[PDB]
Amino acid sequence: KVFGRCELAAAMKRHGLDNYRGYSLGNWVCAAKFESNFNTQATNRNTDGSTDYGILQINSRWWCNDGRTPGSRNLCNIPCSALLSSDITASVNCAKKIVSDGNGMNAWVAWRNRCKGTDVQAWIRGCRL
Repeated sequence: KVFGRCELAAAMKRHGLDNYRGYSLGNWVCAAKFESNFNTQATNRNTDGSTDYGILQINSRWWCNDGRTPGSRNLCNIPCSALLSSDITASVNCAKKIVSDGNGMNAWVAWRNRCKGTDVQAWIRGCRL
């Protein structure tokens, strides 16, 4: 599924991401835009054999198990395919564990590179939340 900006903002809010661990809703919508461009089915292979999955591009080396990644830790305890669902629940539950890991949202390079320090509130303006 390709989410529209406001539709995603609404869904992440309902799933409790607004201000979770100190990050306002806009950070999350911004990270999804530059990570996957709002697509639940995006995937990306890396040089180390891992793959990034779904709307928040969660990596198979530390977080989910895809059965083909050397060094897998599966810290969210979930199959990587559950993160490609049109329902963002599994991705949100795992994102919550990743951000509690001590490095906040720096876990997402696109957030780091394109959202951190900008007016992330731009991402939720115009939406009826």
